[PDB]
Amino acid sequence: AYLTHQQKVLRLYKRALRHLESWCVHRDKYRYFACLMRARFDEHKNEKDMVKATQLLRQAEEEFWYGQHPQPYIFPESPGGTSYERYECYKVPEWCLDDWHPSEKAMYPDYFAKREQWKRLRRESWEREVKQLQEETPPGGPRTEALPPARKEGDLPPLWWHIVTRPRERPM
Amino acid sequence: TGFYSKDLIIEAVNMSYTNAWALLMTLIATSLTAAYSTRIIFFAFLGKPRFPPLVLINENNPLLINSIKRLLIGSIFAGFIISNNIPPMTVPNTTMPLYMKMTALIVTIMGFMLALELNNTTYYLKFKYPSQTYKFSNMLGYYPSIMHRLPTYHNLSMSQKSASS
Amino acid sequence: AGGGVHIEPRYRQFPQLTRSQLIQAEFFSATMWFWILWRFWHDSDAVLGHFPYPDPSQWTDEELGILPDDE
Amino acid sequence: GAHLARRYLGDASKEPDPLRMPTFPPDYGFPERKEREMVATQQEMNDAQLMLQQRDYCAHYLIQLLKCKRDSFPNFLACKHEQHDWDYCEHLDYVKRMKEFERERRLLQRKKRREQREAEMA
Amino acid sequence: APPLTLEAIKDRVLYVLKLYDKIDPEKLSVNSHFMKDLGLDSLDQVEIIMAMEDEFGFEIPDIDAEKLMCPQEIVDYIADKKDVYE
Amino acid sequence: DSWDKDVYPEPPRRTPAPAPQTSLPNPVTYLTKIFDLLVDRPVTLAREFIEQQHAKNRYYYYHREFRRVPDITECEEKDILCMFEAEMQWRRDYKVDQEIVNIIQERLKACQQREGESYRQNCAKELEQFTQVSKAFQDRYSDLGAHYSARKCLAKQKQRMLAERKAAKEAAA
Amino acid sequence: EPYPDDGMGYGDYPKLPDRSQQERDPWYDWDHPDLRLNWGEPIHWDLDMYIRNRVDTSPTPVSWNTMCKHLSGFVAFMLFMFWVGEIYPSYQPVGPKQYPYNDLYLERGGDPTKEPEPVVHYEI
Amino acid sequence: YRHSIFAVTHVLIPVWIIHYYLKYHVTAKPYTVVERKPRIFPGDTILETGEVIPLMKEFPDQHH
Amino acid sequence: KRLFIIKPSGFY
Amino acid sequence: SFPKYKPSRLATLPATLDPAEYDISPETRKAQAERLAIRSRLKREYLLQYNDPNRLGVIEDPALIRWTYARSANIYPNFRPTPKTSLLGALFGIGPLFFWYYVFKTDRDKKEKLIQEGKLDQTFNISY
Amino acid sequence: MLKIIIPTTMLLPMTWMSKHNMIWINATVHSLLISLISLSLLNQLGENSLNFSLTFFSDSLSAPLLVLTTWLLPLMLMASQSHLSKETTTRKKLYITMLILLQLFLIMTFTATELILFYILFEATLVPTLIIITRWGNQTERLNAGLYFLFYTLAGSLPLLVALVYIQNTTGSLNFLIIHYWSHPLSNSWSNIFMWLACIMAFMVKMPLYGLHLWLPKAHVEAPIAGSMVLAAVLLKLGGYGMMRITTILNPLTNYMAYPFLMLSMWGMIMTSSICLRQTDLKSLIAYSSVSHMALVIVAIMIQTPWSFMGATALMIAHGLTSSMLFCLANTNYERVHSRTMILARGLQTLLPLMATWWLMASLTNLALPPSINLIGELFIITASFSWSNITIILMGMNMMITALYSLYMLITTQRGKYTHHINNIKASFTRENALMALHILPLLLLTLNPKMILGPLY
Repeated sequence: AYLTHQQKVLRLYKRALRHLESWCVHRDKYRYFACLMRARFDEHKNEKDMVKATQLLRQAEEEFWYGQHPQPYIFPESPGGTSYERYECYKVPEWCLDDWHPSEKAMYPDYFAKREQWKRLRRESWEREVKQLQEETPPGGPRTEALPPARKEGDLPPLWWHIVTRPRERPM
Repeated sequence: TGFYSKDLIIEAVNMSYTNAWALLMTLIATSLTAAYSTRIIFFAFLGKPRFPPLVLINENNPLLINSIKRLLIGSIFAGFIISNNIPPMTVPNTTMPLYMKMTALIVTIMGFMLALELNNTTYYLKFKYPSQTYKFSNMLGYYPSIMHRLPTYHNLSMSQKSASS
Repeated sequence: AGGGVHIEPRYRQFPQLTRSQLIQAEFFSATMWFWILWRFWHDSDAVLGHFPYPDPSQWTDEELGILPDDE
Repeated sequence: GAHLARRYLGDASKEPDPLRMPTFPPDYGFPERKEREMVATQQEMNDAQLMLQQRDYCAHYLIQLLKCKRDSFPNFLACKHEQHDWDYCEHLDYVKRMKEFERERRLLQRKKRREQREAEMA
Repeated sequence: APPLTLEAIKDRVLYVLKLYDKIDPEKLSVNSHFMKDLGLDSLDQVEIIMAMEDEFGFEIPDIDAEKLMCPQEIVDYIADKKDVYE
Repeated sequence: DSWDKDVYPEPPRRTPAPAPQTSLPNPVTYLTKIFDLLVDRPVTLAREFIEQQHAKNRYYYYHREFRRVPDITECEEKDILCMFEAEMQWRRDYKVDQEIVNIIQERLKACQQREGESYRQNCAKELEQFTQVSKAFQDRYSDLGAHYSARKCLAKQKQRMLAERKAAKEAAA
Repeated sequence: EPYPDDGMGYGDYPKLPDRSQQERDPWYDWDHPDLRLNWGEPIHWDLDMYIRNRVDTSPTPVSWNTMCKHLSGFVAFMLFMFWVGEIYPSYQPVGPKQYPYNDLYLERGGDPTKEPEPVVHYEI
Repeated sequence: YRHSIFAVTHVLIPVWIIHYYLKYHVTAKPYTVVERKPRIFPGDTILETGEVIPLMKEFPDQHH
Repeated sequence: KRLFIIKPSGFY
Repeated sequence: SFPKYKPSRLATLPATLDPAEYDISPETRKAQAERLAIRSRLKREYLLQYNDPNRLGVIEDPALIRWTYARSANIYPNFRPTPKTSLLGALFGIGPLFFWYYVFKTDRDKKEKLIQEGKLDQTFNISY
Repeated sequence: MLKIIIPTTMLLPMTWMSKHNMIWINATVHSLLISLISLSLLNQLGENSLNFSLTFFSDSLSAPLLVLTTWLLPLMLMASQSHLSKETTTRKKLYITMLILLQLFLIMTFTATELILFYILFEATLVPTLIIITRWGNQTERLNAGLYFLFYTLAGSLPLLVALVYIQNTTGSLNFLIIHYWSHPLSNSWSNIFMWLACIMAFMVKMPLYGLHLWLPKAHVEAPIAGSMVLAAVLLKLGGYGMMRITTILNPLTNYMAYPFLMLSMWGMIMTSSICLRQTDLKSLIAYSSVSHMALVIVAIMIQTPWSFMGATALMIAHGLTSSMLFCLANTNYERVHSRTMILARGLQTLLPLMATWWLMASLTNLALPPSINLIGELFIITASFSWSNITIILMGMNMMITALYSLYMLITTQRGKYTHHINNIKASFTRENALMALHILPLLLLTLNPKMILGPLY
């Protein structure tokens, strides 16, 4: 629903360290200025009341915005990177295998036997997990996007199919 | 290879009846090309490894080596071969002052040295927030930030609000 | 890994090198430097210019057609 | 160059105008002024297919160089005396243009001098 | 490119940790809780997460990183993200 | 060849004979000998075979002769038959005029390419001929519009001739 | 909050913050990951203009007005200095380049019948 | 074998067709292939007629 | 190791 | 402090620079919780249909249909002729038409005047 | 023309007397055979027209249009037989009958030697078209679309009827040849101004002129696929063909009467191209793009140059083929997801590769990429307009820029990106759909080899 004060301080710590790393580049210089930055964060580590702690956070965020690197380093496969979402053109959904011609499938008998096993699993487990979702969701509906584990032997975690069978990160 | 065109180009632009500002700008850009070549070499090749620890460096492939080799031999000898085999399609600049003859070399050397001085400073244990000139250069003069947001927004907003609705 | 494991990856260490890459890089850098040296030896004029730049101030008014101020 | 500073941040009426010079008659103070000679005929320049801007007063060296370049193929290294002869002729032509510029300037300064002295007495 | 095994992920995760001065290598375990067993705080955990990100060359989002309180959860996360099953 | 030399002129072709001033062999001559061996001779043989087939199956086609009919100036107003024949003749004449202009532009383009760097002086005759024929074509057929006709062309000519006669009379004064 | 009732036909359609899709959280698990949209949630009236292929409203390091001032000042300064260099051109201390045959009167296309006014150069 | 088959099927047959096309169809019409005439220098002997181009007049003898 | 690659039907 | 960042329509205020993120009331917490609950209800409804083995087709989305209806068919039922709409309609519908008519008419009258006095050269204009 | 008209008429008895399951086979086979026969009309003469009888004639303007119509009928039949598979035998035969009636009316419309006969045949096309739209359309909006299309067309057409009979009473003939050969200049008076408006407005609303176009999005969107195909491909061209025919009696009044229409179309091509940038309905976007190309045709006809008429003819042919292709491509996705919303089904290139290739070809032709005949027509019109006034290059360049933007935007949004997660019913492309796209695209590109076949009688 919201981020706690600790969470926001940690996010700013990580972001400021990464932009410091983008500015410093060399590892020794980054280590030195990173320890200095950690000292800055440790100065007010135990602050009595949260009003001035939040004011410190506001001042730190204004400083970060002023001093941020215009182009920080971005991991290539992370959002905004040079390889970000490069592999979506290969992520074919698993339902396309049903529309294969019977002569395409016959080249892969063992795989499609295993696929029928998984399909039978999914078909069989579906009803007892909609049930568990009903028996676990309080009146008024869900309050958080969290999902339960399977609670009894033989059952599968509800709504598991598209998480478990999702396309690989390097499919094709 | 670049000496048999670019150096003559600088010689011709220095010797012509030209816009003075354009002459100054092309000379300054001739310094800046040495500057950014210095940046590439200094950060990619010099110094210490800054890449993840799992070292996968492997340039031993015949396709890579051979294609880069062919264009390397081109980059070394192609200017001399083509300059001496085409006929003279111009008149040459045979007489210019010595400070004008070495202008291109002098400006590229200046760019090399100044970029080397600035790049070496990044090793110092000092940290300063960027200047506004750095911000103008790094964010590309803010040309994409302005011209990819303002005209497109107004065009699309009009295309809905006034054109369609 | 798979097929083609001539260069085995290393962890936190300088990569394995082959003789051919080092020899070719050395040869071609030497080739570029030899070409520059040889061409400079044979074509200094392309860098320093061929003909002297004249000095206009040294030209006599008779060689230039400037009569004394009483003509 | 220094001429640019002398004309722009100085007295431009003492400095030649590159668009309009020469503004003094070519026989002023130049008795027995000799007209430049052409070697290459117009037809020779035509069938040598010289570029029009290449058809200057040194074009005969250009024609010699072109002929020798064609007759030395594939020895693109030979025919190097011819290139130097053409280059030296072009250099002499450029010194002629420098001489004309300097004569223009030394006649403009002297024009100003003569009018100034005439106006000094009256 | 070489594939990634579960053992390789565990080995490198422990490797990075053993080079952290705040952790005792002879007390470090794959089940050692960073807060409880090793006595760290969450700023140390943030630094541990960034060390993992630099080690494996990819980013762990802050919503997910703040839950990796144990080396084993770190290797589980990397294995899930990299589709390694071994 | 089939085309007539007068309609499509070309200057007498003048090539310099080879004047080698070197001892290194000319690669072009050997690359042309190999061309003549592997390329020219087989296609040349393939053409003798084919023109030998065409020689024993010889047959003809003819150019279509149209006689002249009265033009639109001879048509009584609303005489639909005479107007139809005159209008067809005028459209045919218009197409032939377009092809005349096309021939002259062909000459101009050929001269520009052929003369090399000296085209500006060496192609004065073709530029002049294009100027003349394009002026005449412009006077005949410009500004008529998509729905042109012999009537509109004749009205334009009469406007031009009235202007010309009035200009001559006022110049005489 | 609906759009104001000004006769433009918005009706009761909610007026959502005018924020581009590029400003949405990329680490969240959207039902539509590319559009960064969730099923059933209200779609902004301007969705097809604020898609990531299109107009971006994302916060910038430098504020918008300052970028406009710096870019406009750069362009204006360049234009002005180009005009100044046009009225203050750079050139070499040489007289005009000389060509024979009346500055190539025929070679440049002069009329071969009309005699050109002689253009004579002199051995200085 | 690979290179000879490739050479004939990708170079020799296409060059055969192109040479036939140009030699017997394209150049059977005027001004289709028009070649810029060769430069002619003093001294030159013209192949067609056999004439010798006159040599240039004596150079004014500039000496370097 | 070879994996099954999921692609749409190319048959039609 | 440091030079302030000024938000704009095309370069907006970042969340970390927004003062409201730092003065959070209990009612703001309740609003955030209710937003999370609405989002979770919609997510659960979508995921139930999504993961259903015996669903084939497209999960119909009421938000999408509402969006496409508001942009096409709801506009004229809710348009009113007001001073703003009438001024804008006159300016954007009729303004460009007469502007371009004036521009083109002026250009063509100048051209025709040149033609009448023969001051426009058309030496090689035989294609029109 | 009877060797074309009578076989088409024979499609009706054959359709009604064939087995229930041989309907599509028989209609397709024999409509393709009729289209083969119509190709012989492309043998035209340099000066005269092909004057068969007193009542039908053919020239280089109408022959490509006739070929386009006869070609469109079989493609219609292939497009229809999917969504009409569950229909009754009698109702399928009625749909085929409507299509045959439309083709027969169009064939006689393009060859009618007399202006009033052309008027009746061009008005007759309303009836089967309206029937198709309102009976076999999918949405409740088809009824209002039918009313808009009907009454826009009729409000245009009735004053044309009055003007035509007045012209026949004063001139004595409505025969096209007589009208050309006995052409009188049109004086400058209110009487002649309103005669011009009456002669022009029906073709104006048919094309349609920007500002008179509001029926077209409704009609081309609500209609079934074959209806959209004909409406975009041949029915819009009735206005251009009729305008080209009737402008021979409107000079020199067209010199200044065209200014409001030239301004309207030159700015409305910009306006409707911009509208395409924001259309959320794929079929509506395709319908809106027809307005811009037809605005170009309007300008070309209104400036009355040989190059403008050549460009207008080529552009009409190319737009017919391309717009029908685009409608078919949108319909293939509609038949899978049962919706026309464009961002519903994204990332389709990784599910339907050859259909994505067809989409790219259609977008490229809508782009007017050279040397396609779309580009030939557009470029000829642009050059004629530049001669008309140099300032026209600003607006036409803007229009081609915006056209590129929206064409490639449609391509990117439908074909590229990530596929929609919950759409699991994108079955592989049928042979029929691929053949439909191929039969749209192959003759379009072959025309580039012989462009004079579609350059009209002013070539």
